[PDB]
Amino acid sequence: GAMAEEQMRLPSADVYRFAEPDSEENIIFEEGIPIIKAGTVIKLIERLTYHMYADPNFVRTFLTTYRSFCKPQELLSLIIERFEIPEPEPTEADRIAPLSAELKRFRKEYIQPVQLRVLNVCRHWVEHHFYDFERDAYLLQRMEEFIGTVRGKAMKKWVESITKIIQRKKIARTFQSSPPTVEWHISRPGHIETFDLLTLHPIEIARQLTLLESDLYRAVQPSELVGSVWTKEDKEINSPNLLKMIRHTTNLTLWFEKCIVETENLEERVAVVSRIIEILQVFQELNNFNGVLEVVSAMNSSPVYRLDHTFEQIPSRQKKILEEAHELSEDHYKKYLAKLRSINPPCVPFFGIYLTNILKTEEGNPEVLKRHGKELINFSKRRKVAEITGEIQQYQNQPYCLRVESDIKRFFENLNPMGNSMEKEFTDYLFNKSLEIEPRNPKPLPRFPKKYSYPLKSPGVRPSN
Repeated sequence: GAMAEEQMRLPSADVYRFAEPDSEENIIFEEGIPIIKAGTVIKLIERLTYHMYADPNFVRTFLTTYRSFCKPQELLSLIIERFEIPEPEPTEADRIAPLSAELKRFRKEYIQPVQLRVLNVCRHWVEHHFYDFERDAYLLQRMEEFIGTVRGKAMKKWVESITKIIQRKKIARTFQSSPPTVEWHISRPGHIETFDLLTLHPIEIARQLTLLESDLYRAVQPSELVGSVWTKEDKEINSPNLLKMIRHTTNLTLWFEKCIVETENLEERVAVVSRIIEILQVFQELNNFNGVLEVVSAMNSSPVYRLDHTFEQIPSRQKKILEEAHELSEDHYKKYLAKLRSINPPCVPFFGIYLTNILKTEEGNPEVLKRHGKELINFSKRRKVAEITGEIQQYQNQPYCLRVESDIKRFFENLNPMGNSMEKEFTDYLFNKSLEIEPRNPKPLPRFPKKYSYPLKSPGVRPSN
């Protein structure tokens, strides 16, 4: 009948694997274009390059998330296999001569569509995920060999499009208004040896940290966050921008804490804490939420939070600024999310919430769905992770109208509060320091000598003008 003639126009299973019929043990749909919930890798590949229509949302999401279920080498082999569609046997009259009625139909309404879909996938792959090819030379060699063997009229427009992108990527390996004057306090321009928390201008500390954190945020690719690859063995290769962002947050947070608890003299320590709150204030003015929450993290850390004698001397206005910042996180980040959505560019989003929500998604949904004793890759799980990475991306084109100061930038890039200590070791030391500088009751509060020989008064956070 009509379904048999439809199916038998497609190639048989013993000569092509991507044309078995859809069923409940190779593909499930979640509910226009149908949105795939789960399927076998062969079925995903089929739909990724489906003949009947374009599916830009599925291509995008697949190429973002596929490494969580299929290696790049495997994916390339599977799309090349998908591309090499066999033609059916001829009829008796054609064999003798050729009319080729059904064969010419098959080329037009199946082979050519599917092949154009494969090239589209190849183009999206090299354009948006070239890193796969940077990390694997043989993969690139295979792609270029494949693309250079593609023949036909329709193809050359694609083959030239793809080849130009590849060459572009091999070769690939400002201010709209006046930025404000760079601010200085005690440390003079160029006197890098005296650069420190209290000697640089707090306005400029916040500005330069904001530029640095903006660039780090903007560099994170979505695939660095898929399948929790940043917590796995090849993290340094798969998640290098992500790791740089996380490492910066750790180092800055711990450096704030170190600055505080290593200032043993009470009065000086109050000046340190106060200065850090002023930096938070400028982060808030810049909508660098990432920076705001780094300060909140340090202030709420075990070593710092317990310093009641220090916080007692912090003016009420600064306590209130710090409290409002901590409030951002309360009730599953309700105030933070509302604020993030209400502002205009530029901003730096709080990065940690993405990591937290991605990990909850990874840990809370199964890798596969089981139907009829068969395992289907859970694609909705990948799509949810991709949607969270999509939120990240929507804030990645927001440059600040701030001038870089190269020496201050370098100072923050090179922070290493931990030295040669492991983190746990260092945070235990911070807490023991906290105990030394403000002992638990009923132990008396000792006095400690001053360590700073320059004035402690802040220049404030109002810029010159």
